[PDB]
Amino acid sequence: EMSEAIPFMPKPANIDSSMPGYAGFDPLGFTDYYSAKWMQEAEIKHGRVCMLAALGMVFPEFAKFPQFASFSTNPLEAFYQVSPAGWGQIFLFIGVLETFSYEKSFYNFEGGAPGALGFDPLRMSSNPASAKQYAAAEVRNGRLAMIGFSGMLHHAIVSKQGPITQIVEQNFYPK
Amino acid sequence: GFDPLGLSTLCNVEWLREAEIKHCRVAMLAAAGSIAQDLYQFPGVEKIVGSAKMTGVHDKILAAASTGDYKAQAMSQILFWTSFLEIVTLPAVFETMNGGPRKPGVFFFDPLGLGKGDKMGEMELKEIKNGRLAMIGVGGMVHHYLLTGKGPIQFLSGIP
Amino acid sequence: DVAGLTPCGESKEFARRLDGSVKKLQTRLSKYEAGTPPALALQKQIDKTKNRFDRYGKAGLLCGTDGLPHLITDGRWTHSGEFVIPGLLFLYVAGWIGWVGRSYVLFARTADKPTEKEIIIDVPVALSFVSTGFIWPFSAFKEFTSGNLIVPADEITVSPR
Amino acid sequence: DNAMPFLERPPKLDGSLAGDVGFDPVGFSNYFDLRWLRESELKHGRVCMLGVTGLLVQEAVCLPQFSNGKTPVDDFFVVPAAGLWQVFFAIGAVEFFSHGFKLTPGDMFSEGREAGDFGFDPLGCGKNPDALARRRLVEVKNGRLAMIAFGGLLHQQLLTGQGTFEQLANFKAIA
Amino acid sequence: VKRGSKVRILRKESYWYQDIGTVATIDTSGIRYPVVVRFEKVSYSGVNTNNFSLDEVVEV
Ligand code: CLA
Ligand code: CLA
Ligand code: CLA
Ligand code: CLA
Ligand SMILES: CC1=C(C#C/C(C)=C/C=C/C(C)=C/C=C/C=C(C)/C=C/C=C(\C)C#CC2=C(C)C[C@@H](O)CC2(C)C)C(C)(C)C[C@H](O)C1
Ligand SMILES: CC1=C(C#C/C(C)=C/C=C/C(C)=C/C=C/C=C(C)/C=C/C=C(\C)C#CC2=C(C)C[C@@H](O)CC2(C)C)C(C)(C)C[C@H](O)C1
Ligand SMILES: CC1=C(C#C/C(C)=C/C=C/C(C)=C/C=C/C=C(C)/C=C/C=C(\C)C#CC2=C(C)C[C@@H](O)CC2(C)C)C(C)(C)C[C@H](O)C1
Ligand SMILES: CCCCCCCCCCCCO[C@@H]1O[C@H](CO)[C@@H](O[C@H]2O[C@H](CO)[C@@H](O)[C@H](O)[C@H]2O)[C@H](O)[C@H]1O
Repeated sequence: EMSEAIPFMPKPANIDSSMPGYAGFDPLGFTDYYSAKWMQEAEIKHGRVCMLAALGMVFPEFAKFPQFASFSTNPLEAFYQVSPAGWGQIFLFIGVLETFSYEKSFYNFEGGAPGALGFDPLRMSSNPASAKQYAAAEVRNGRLAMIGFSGMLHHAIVSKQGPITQIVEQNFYPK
Repeated sequence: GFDPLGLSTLCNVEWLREAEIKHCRVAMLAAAGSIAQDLYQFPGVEKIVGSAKMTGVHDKILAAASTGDYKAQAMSQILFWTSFLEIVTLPAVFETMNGGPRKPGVFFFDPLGLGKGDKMGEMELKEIKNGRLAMIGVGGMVHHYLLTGKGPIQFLSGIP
Repeated sequence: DVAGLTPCGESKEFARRLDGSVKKLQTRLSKYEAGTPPALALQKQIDKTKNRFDRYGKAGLLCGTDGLPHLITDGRWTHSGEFVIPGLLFLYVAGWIGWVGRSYVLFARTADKPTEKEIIIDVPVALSFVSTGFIWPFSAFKEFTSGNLIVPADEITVSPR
Repeated sequence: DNAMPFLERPPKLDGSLAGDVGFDPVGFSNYFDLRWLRESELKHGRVCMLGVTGLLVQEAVCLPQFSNGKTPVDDFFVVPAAGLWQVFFAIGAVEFFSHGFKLTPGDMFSEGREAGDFGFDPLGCGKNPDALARRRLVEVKNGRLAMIAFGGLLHQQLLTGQGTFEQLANFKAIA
Repeated sequence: VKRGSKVRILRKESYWYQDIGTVATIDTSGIRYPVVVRFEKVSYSGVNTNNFSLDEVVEV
């Protein structure tokens, strides 16, 4: 058996086609040492955080909330312009959301599917084909958003602006 | 059967049901109170409030209370008694969730026993529908005041 | 600048360090004739001293009140060439030496007399190992995750308590 | 016949679809679903038929509540932004309801849907079968023609800046 | 155990506690420590052999 992503290497033993974003890609064998299901929960949660984060790096280029209308469009400056009461409320809300994941992992670890936090209000994924397409699409858009946010962050460090402003002004290289 | 956004999957149905009935009753009081405030004015209030309408009365009485005025502590007193009532009826909403005998919204408050006399198979739905309207109507009333100084009767009477 | 320090290119005490260091050499040069080997040697030293001070002045080092260059090591990127980048170079060489020595010790265990391989080194095999060290981070991490770097606690001899 | 006689006929292009002249040189339908590709071809075609009608009409007609651009492509830039956003979401709502909320290649055809079909015949023009077959081929060819024609009209209107009919009545070569 | 087998020592006061030796012979008499085990490391005394009881020795 051989890896599909890397055709000359053997298949990583602890990943499987059942997992939505499977490509056979584990060259440094993290799953041979760590739990494959813990890695999947971590990958899915990192992906959701980076999906929101990539949208958040781009969105105040277009429009800002009226309260923060004076705040900067470079996100790394708007990070410090927010008051600590605001960041405390953000941290508390994320903490409330993370209680459900703290209860999912560490207590009923083996009951369910990775990333299944019981959040399906619009009742999608009922159709099996739709469920497959959405599972793989969530994984791939999460990975893409991870790469995209990492880029956009370091670009905001170099050019002291946001993504769109940087592109429009063609500030593509260190001045 | 109205729940298109599936928000009852995101919380306990019992907590949501009691919260809905409480919102409906409080809003019933707010909507009825605003219409009554225009129609009738309890004695003496015209010197403390002038001619301020629904939301303006809150800010103006609390402005007078922000000075040391004895005759302006209505807001603190209503806040106190509603807070006291919510503190002592607080274990009820946790008993319902724990599987308790009492249903959402029932405090067994039937002095006249009008609900107890006839079978109460409709008065429940009467309250729920009237209160759902009361919430939306309060919303209307407050934001229309926030645009035009008219109250219930003034805004309904003409058409700006 | 950082921590109340002064860039060495405009600190006046760095300038006095350079001037005193050159006067110390010139008074020794004043006792020799022009084409002699001691005169040539001292002039080479004067040029070397001037070159060192000039280079330090234009390098972004931060002199103190003493006028001696100071190193900032808190992690800021404007001063990464003073500890962070030399440190990355060190850890690469040190991890290379460790990975290569470990690979030879594991080879020597599978030998006819394992203790003869360590006082009389198999130089072709040991040079084969010294060449492999250039990709030690990947080789050592793959070694770790494949359960071949760390041995379990029950194959290790311990004291009674 | 074969559209490109020197090339071998593509293996998946049987004559069952209308408009089939055996023209797939690059190599699609050997990688993608022909059902999806045919749905994309009819969708592109109908949008471009409506687009060519819109370009010709907007050169003459203008609603009283809207300003008038220099060209029908400049008509986009004088209609209020909120109007464009309402049109975008109305088209999105139609796309959601017509496909039954299955829009991805993976799930769009899990209900045995027929490519290009949305059950739309109020006038009953497709009541007759043989007439329906002829109108299928007519549709695919008029859609292909409007695709090329829309490309031409839009780029010439951008270049000259003088419409379509006023351009023809005042033809001026590149100098 | 058997002769020529590899064993993990479980005597906590052994020099070779939790290391592997090889079984030399096994006595059949009423011996308290009938299993003879040889090791490749020498102890602090320079001995590389020792007697152990079955309970003290586990096969690997
Ligand atoms: C549900 C039915 C409905 C309703 C009530 C409206 C209401 C409105 N439309 Mg219409 N519209 C609809 C469906 C509807 N639209 C559909 C289905 C289409 C496409 C076929 C359009 C295409 C359309 C165009 C092309 C234009 C409008 C415009 C307008 C607004 C003008 C207000 C103004 O000038 O200052 C308001 C000024 C603002 C800056 C505030 C922004 C406008 C708010 C947000 C409108 C909200 C409408 C709401 C989201 C419903 C749309 C749902 C969506 C699926 C279409 C008005 C509120 C005009 C407009 O907005 O110009 C400004 C305009 O040019 N509409
Ligand atoms: C959310 C509800 C709400 C709020 C915050 C206010 C707040 C206010 N009102 Mg309005 N009001 C309300 C409801 C409300 N009212 C209702 C329901 C009515 C009767 C229809 C009125 C009639 C009213 C008048 C006529 C006047 C005010 C005035 C005022 C102000 C001074 C307080 C006062 O004298 O109230 C007086 C309010 C009452 C006497 C109504 C009490 C009704 C209670 C709650 C019914 C309870 C029935 C039931 C048996 C209890 C069940 C208990 C169970 C839960 C255990 C203050 C801003 C005065 C003011 O400054 O206006 C300019 C004024 O003149 N209000
Ligand atoms: C290449 C062989 C090698 C390897 C991989 C290690 C690895 C380690 N040693 Mg050991 N060590 C070695 C040789 C080696 N040592 C030798 C030869 C000596 C005798 C001087 C020691 C004496 C020693 C002590 C006293 C300590 C360690 C400690 C450690 C650990 C932390 C790193 C450190 O503190 O370095 C420290 C390194 C030294 C003190 C000496 C290293 C001497 C040279 C530079 C390395 C040997 C080169 C070797 C000849 C390679 C030839 C390769 C060729 C045949 C291909 C780590 C487990 C420490 C520990 O237990 O921490 C948890 C500790 O306290 N080591
Ligand atoms: C069918 C698609 C097509 C389209 C849309 C265009 C579009 C254009 N061509 Mg291109 N062209 C095409 C096919 C096409 N060409 C082909 C197949 C060739 C052969 C390789 C050329 C060779 C060509 C050259 C060499 C030039 C253009 C130029 C132009 C521009 C003319 C703009 C203008 O004002 O002219 C208005 C002009 C007319 C309406 C007159 C057209 C009549 C011509 C002169 C007759 C030529 C007949 C010819 C012998 C036919 C033999 C065919 C065979 C050799 C392939 C425009 C961008 C010109 C350009 O870019 O200038 C800036 C230019 O100099 N074209
Ligand atoms: C969960 C769920 C539902 C839901 C939901 C929600 C809220 C879903 C949210 C989904 C989101 C926000 C997805 C966003 C993904 C962003 C990506 C992939 C961006 C990548 C950026 C890139 C690649 C880049 C870049 C860049 C680089 C680095 C350099 C730059 O100079 C330029 C450039 C821009 C090119 C609902 C509510 C319907 C109910 C349902 O029952 C269950
Ligand atoms: C429970 C119980 C007891 C009790 C009790 C109590 C306190 C009973 C009270 C019941 C109440 C207070 C009912 C009030 C409902 C108000 C509604 C539905 C208004 C909707 C407004 C709308 C739609 C509007 C509007 C519009 C207008 C006109 C104005 C515009 O500017 C705005 C707008 C255009 C939006 C008793 C003592 C009987 C014993 C019994 O044993 C148990
Ligand atoms: C489906 C359905 C129905 C329907 C329907 C509908 C809406 C049908 C709509 C049909 C339409 C709008 C067809 C439009 C076709 C346009 C074409 C082929 C392009 C022509 C231009 C060319 C070639 C050109 C050009 C040019 C270029 C590029 C540049 C210029 O400088 C020069 C030049 C001008 C020469 C109904 C409701 C009837 C009922 C039915 O039961 C079901
Ligand atoms: C589309 C790219 C996809 C992946 C890109 C991610 C890049 C990964 C990190 C690479 C860092 C980019 O590399 C960085 O940019 C350019 C590339 O010459 C250099 O910038 C330099 O050359 C450019 C190009 O003319 C000059 O305009 C600029 O004034 C000069 O500083 C920087 O010195 C270098 O630090």
